[PDB]
Amino acid sequence: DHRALDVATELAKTFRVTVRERERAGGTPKAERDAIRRSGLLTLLISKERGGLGESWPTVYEAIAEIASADASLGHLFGYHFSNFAYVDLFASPEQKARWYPQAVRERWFLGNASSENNAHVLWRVTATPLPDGSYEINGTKAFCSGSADADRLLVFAVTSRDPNGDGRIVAALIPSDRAGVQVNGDWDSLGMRQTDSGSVTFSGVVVYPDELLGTPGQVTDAFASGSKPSLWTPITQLIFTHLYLGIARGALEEAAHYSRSHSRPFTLAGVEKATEDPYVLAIYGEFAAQLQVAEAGAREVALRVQELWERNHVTPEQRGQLMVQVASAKIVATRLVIELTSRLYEAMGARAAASRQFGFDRFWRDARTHTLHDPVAYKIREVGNWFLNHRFPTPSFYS
Amino acid sequence: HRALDVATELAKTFRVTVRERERAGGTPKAERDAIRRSGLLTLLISKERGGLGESWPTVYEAIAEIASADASLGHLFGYHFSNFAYVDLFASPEQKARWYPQAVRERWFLGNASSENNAHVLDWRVTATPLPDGSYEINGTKAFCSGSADADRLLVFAVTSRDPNGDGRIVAALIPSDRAGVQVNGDWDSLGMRQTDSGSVTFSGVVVYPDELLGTPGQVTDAFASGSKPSLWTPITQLIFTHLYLGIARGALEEAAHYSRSHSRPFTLAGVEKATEDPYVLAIYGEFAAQLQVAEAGAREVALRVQELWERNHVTPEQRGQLMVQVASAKIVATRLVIELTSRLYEAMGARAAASRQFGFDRFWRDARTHTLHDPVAYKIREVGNWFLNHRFPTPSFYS
Amino acid sequence: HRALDVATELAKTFRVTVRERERAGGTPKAERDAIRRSGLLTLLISKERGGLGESWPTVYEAIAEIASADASLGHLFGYHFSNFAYVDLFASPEQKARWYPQAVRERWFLGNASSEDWRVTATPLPDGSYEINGTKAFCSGSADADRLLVFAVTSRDPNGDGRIVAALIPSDRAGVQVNGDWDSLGMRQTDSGSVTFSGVVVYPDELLGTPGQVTDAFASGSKPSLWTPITQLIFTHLYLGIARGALEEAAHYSRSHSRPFTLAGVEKATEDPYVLAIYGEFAAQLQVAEAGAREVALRVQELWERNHVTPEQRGQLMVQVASAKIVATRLVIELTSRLYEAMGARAAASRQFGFDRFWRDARTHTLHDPVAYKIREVGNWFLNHRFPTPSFYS
Amino acid sequence: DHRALDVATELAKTFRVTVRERERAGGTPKAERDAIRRSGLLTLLISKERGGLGESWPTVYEAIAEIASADASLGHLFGYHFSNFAYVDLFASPEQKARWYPQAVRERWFLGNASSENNAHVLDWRVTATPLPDGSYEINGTKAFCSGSADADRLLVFAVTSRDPNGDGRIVAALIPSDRAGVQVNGDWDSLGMRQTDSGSVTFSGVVVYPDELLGTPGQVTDAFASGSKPSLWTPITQLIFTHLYLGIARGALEEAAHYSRSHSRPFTLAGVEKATEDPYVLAIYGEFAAQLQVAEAGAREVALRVQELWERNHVTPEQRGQLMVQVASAKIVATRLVIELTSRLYEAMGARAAASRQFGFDRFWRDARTHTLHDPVAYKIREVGNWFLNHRFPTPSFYS
Ligand SMILES: Cc1cc2nc3c(=O)[nH]c(=O)nc-3n(C[C@H](O)[C@H](O)[C@H](O)COP(=O)(O)O)c2cc1C
Ligand SMILES: Cc1cc2nc3c(=O)[nH]c(=O)nc-3n(C[C@H](O)[C@H](O)[C@H](O)COP(=O)(O)O)c2cc1C
Ligand SMILES: Cc1cc2nc3c(=O)[nH]c(=O)nc-3n(C[C@H](O)[C@H](O)[C@H](O)COP(=O)(O)O)c2cc1C
Ligand SMILES: Cc1cc2nc3c(=O)[nH]c(=O)nc-3n(C[C@H](O)[C@H](O)[C@H](O)COP(=O)(O)O)c2cc1C
Ligand SMILES: c1ccc2[nH]ccc2c1
Ligand SMILES: c1ccc2[nH]ccc2c1
Repeated sequence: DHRALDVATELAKTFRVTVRERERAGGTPKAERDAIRRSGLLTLLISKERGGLGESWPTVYEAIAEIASADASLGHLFGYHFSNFAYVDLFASPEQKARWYPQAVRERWFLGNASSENNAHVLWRVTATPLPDGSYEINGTKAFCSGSADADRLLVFAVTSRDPNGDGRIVAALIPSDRAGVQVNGDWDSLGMRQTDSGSVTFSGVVVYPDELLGTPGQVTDAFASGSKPSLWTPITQLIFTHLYLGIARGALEEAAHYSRSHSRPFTLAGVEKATEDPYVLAIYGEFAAQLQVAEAGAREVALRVQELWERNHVTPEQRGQLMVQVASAKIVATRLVIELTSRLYEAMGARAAASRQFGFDRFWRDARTHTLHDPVAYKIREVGNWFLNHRFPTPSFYS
Repeated sequence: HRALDVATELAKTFRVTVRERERAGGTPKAERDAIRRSGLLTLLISKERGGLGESWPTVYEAIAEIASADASLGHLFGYHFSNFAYVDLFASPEQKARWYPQAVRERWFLGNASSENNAHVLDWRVTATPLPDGSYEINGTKAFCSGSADADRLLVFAVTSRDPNGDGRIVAALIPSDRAGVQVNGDWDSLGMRQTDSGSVTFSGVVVYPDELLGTPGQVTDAFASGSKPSLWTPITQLIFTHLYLGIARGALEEAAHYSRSHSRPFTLAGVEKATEDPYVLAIYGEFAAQLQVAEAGAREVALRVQELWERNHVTPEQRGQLMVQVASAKIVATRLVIELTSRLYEAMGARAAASRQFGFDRFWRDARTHTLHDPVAYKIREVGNWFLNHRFPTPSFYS
Repeated sequence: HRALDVATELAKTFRVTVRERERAGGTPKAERDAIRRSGLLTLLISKERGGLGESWPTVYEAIAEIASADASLGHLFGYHFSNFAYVDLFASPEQKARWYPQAVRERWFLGNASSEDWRVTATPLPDGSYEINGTKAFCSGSADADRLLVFAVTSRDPNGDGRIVAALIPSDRAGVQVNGDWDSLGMRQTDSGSVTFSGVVVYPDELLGTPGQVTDAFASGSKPSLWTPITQLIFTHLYLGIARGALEEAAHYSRSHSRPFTLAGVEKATEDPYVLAIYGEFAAQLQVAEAGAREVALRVQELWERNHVTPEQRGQLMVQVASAKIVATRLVIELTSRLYEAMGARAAASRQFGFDRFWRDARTHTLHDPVAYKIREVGNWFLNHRFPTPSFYS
Repeated sequence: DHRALDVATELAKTFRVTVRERERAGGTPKAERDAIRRSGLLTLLISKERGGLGESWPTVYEAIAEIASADASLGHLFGYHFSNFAYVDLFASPEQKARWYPQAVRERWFLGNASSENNAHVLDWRVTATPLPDGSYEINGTKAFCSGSADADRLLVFAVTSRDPNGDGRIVAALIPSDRAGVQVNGDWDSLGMRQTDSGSVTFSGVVVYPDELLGTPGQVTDAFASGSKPSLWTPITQLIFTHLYLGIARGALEEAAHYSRSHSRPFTLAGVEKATEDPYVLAIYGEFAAQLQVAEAGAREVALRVQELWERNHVTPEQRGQLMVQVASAKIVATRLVIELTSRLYEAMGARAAASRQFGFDRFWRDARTHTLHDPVAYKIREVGNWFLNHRFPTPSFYS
């Protein structure tokens, strides 16, 4: 059954037509987000009984990469939707799934999030203060709120305060984006990933109801520290990022090759008759396509392990740690590959590819160079080294 | 996992003695006999013919496992399966019905006499002269005859000469290594792969009987030029090499880390208290370990595709060509990785890992540096680039 | 050291405004006039003819300093000296006695209309003038140019078609149309669009040598073939200058804006071991590349002053220049992209930081001619003792 | 004239003829050390008065690189002689120089050293200097990595004071005869590469060191380095010696590969190549590496000239010394990466028979480079350059920075 991927391929073909002009303007890709809504693919992981497509993580990852190859901002928004959905699905009650998932199919929910902040260090000042009847009031500003614009629901994270049952506990809630007191600020103006709407969101006395809470306050800390099933969220999400990088890489390589076939001039001073026969043009394409073939094959194999563990009732700390090691290794390789490829392929195309800004090939490097900084690859490398040398699995967190 | 556990236990024994054995060079007779007794030489022979009925994924994992311990034994074992692949793809069912039970019962370890030391690799001078009964007489000298010592049979290639039906056609045969006129010269003295017995073999009036011939004269050339199933021999064999390189990489990385945990000193000049906590030491293991995880995951996917096509009655040129591209890609990546890693890991261990020659860690680089030159990775890179850029599959041959 | 101080002060003023100017593209007229007022366009004109009587080492260092502040102004400045070098190597002493004092008095900033089977023809007229027709591409510095160095191929010529002629002409000569069609990834203010020649008359006292003389000089490896190594080392210094500017600009950001990765236990970004390793690797390569380029620049000056140059001397210089360009190309391309990893996501999240200018400028200009063939040329020399075949690119 | 460099070039020619067979055996290259003695080059930095050659550091560095290109062990022994000489010259008294330097010319001294130890880390020194009467010291303990300790006319030796009323833990250095009673050169050097540098252990049992053999007072070196006084030049001088070893090895390896490619490599006729020397990828490998080598070598010449300029100054500021160390460290980083990559990757330009035939011996270049580049970790040289560039902090002077 290749139907969902055919749908994703068609969406990607449509986005390529206009990505050049859209990403320059920046702002919100409303018409494209609506196309994704009409496609149904946002419901890939909702069971058919709940109205969804009942598909699997390997299908999701393939779709992410295909869309990302055409438009990295739409690939990112799509992918982050599934990170948000993964978190919801790992913590939602049976009651929450029974009503939210049919509603997500019917209202075509495209999820956004508000998690990170811009404080002195990456570790939170957005507060959740208890109310009567079990409610909480959210106050503060979040940064890098990907897909916060035109989101139907926001996955929001806060830390308890003035809480008789414990301060500093992490609350997560799934709330309407138009809930009173929620202000999406629209201040995203980035080198690349220009249509991800990853600006700031301000919360002024925003009410969260108990039926919107994803677990009890602090449950995510307990689930991660114990390697409970929700600790799969991080390898899942980091593998989503990996697939954005491989998709950008593939898109840049294909776009460059089409330029070389149709536009490059041979370096006829050295007796080359066509650029596509030049030994150094061929070596550049061979070196990068070969690394891409291995990385994609490896990413498929890790995607299948995500699915296998996703279906288990219990995942051991060793199973989760090994997956996280495999995922981090994939992200490392994909980061280096995409950053190098999107810059060096100009050398296979020639000066005219840069002399006309409107050709727009630099979008691939700008998108990859922006996103690959999401968290430092130097510390993903350290985690894999600490694992290999010292037999220490990474400590489960939002980042590892 | 039975077969793989046997391979692991063999490797563990080989590790104890490889340092002393490979200095001397020469034939690792005791270790070859232990491989004979293991049964693993029969991995791909069907259970009906007395073999293990196993698959290429298992063979590839066993090759890498043995090579991680002793690269020469891994090579001999791996090349045995390249020789077996050729016999299987070209021999008649009647031949295999006789040979394969005999190979089980007599514990056959196959060697080959194929390449030559002439002006270029596309220039064979070992000749097959047709005799009236359908026999041939082989004359000339072969080079790089891996596993030619202590071999139960040699896979021999020659070109027809004095042939009224056409000179220059390639014939292949499977013959006893002690047949009259066969002289294994024992002149292998190399930088690495020191116990592969890849010396020269001289044929003086060597008779080949019709029931020892593999196909008809020039049939292998016809199969290559057609991209038909017997041309799978090359991607199969090139993926064997790939697994040697991944196995050496993994062995070198594990041996380095044992030294780093046990013997490396902290660089207290800079405030480090434990070498295993040094950030640059950790970054070296992390970078190489990550690349190895991705390469090993991708290699497993290509190994499954080898098994799929291996089981088909007919293979198209597009199936074979796509597989060869995937193999070539894995070989490029594995080559770069093992060459870099076996040299750079010294930087994670310190000067005394090199100042004490008897630690012997340079064996990994010597073995990898020798074997990776088998055929030029620059032209594997070209082949992948010519495919990606120009949609041309590699021209099938003994190398591509 | 005065010339270099003047260049340093020019560069300081250029850094204030480059971020806003380069976005707009077009012609940096005010900055070109500041260069005119500095006197530095006359660095290589002898004091006898009213210039500064300075050396190629000073010129190269000045180019790299200006480039580190504004790569387009560094390129325009550098190319001026490529154009000047061509004039000096092919002009008659009588031509120089007129042109160079005029260049000083009128503060000439030279431009180029050479690159484009040449579509720009020179048809001989009976007096020895030539009529030029066609459109040139990549005419760097073609706007606001006091003179253009122009190349064309003879056509309808009893004395031989396909011979290269070169001339130095006014940019407002009748029939010259500078098109302003330059909208590029980087080098955005170099005015490297096209120039259209419609029946443009070039007079005999404007011609540089005789038709085909530049080809014969290349084939001879004689002194005028120095033009290529000279110009390729100009490019090298553009790349070194961009490298240095990017590194210093990144470091400023790291000191002022980078957050530490507290989840690793890091207290300060400037103490992060991996941040420090990025700056160390790139700063170390940059030091060596800069030191090596100073030595090649001294050799340019040595041969520049000779009456005669052998093909061996020229070929050895070209190999040294090619080597420096190769190292400088790899360095600037890798550095301008990887330094983001030392600064953090917010350096890319805020487009207005504008750090991507360094990569865009370097990524654009390094494509001028393919570094893969500079590598082949050095390898063919080392392995086969064959010098590069002289051309406009080697 | 180029007389001294001509002498070095002729020495290196002769060493090349026999290095392949000599380094296999390891042990002491006595005959070659004697040829260096007869050459007079060990006196390069002794004034023409005192009988030396009155030459400069740039000449020294060029000779080191030239000899190293032919025989890395002899290049190392030669370069380390000048590191030892530099330390002596920076700390010796005027009467010590008046006696030692003519004696070094007369007796053709080839210096070695016994400095490092094999304890828990490189700061953990346990070879002790215990006071004797009349200002002498007794040395006890074992040193490791004692380069040139065999066949040495004098050993430069380092110890830490113990049971010393004038203060314990102070570093003393002395220049002593290698056959003084109680010095035992152990002959246990058996290395991957640098196999003829005699960098094994030396054991000191009751060895007497006299006051006129002490190089400054105990602890003077700590003050001179910490303060950036003139002796703090010893480290950039010596690290630049290491840099020229790597560039010498790189050049010798590149030239040996090119000889093999021209005469033994086969064309990959499968792809239509008729001559390996016209193969586009063979040419790219030689071009990449020759290009980086030219730039590294040109750069090294500039830094060598700066060494000479500061060597001649009466006082060097911390900023001048720190700039020099950063330039030296930069040169060493680039040269380290270059030699390690080149000596491995050039096999790809040569072909499989270059590895298949052990006796070709090309792996010597990698073995020598891979061994010596580990002397001190390049990762911390990189960190030191980065700390300077980002934080404007010069390296803290030490025996390594
Ligand atoms: C080939 C070689 C020669 C050396 N020669 C000396 C020497 O002459 N004097 C000295 O103090 N250290 C010498 N060293 C050692 C370094 O100063 C340092 O002690 C050593 O490289 C650190 O070892 P480790 O990284 O295993 O901990 C030498 C090291 C090598 C590899
Ligand atoms: C920024 C830039 C400036 C250039 N300036 C000049 C110039 O002033 N004069 C000239 O003859 N060529 C100039 N070129 C010409 C390059 O040689 C040419 O664009 C390149 O070789 C074409 O590569 P392609 O045909 O594969 O696209 C310039 C190129 C670039 C990228
Ligand atoms: C393109 C982009 C999208 C991001 N999206 C999210 C997001 O959806 N949710 C989130 O919590 N953080 C998001 N982040 C934040 C990063 O995880 C992290 O906060 C940031 O890289 C820190 O910046 P620094 O390295 O300068 O300190 C995003 C970052 C980037 C660059
Ligand atoms: C360690 C090693 C083992 C080899 N074993 C075989 C072999 O068993 N059969 C064969 O036909 N060629 C073998 N080869 C040789 C390659 O097929 C090929 O002939 C090689 O490229 C030598 O050529 P070169 O020196 O020109 O690069 C081997 C090569 C090496 C380095
Ligand atoms: C190259 C050519 C022919 C061969 N037969 C077995 C191996 C092998 C390698
Ligand atoms: C550390 C201490 C003293 C030394 N003398 C020569 C090298 C060296 C290293």
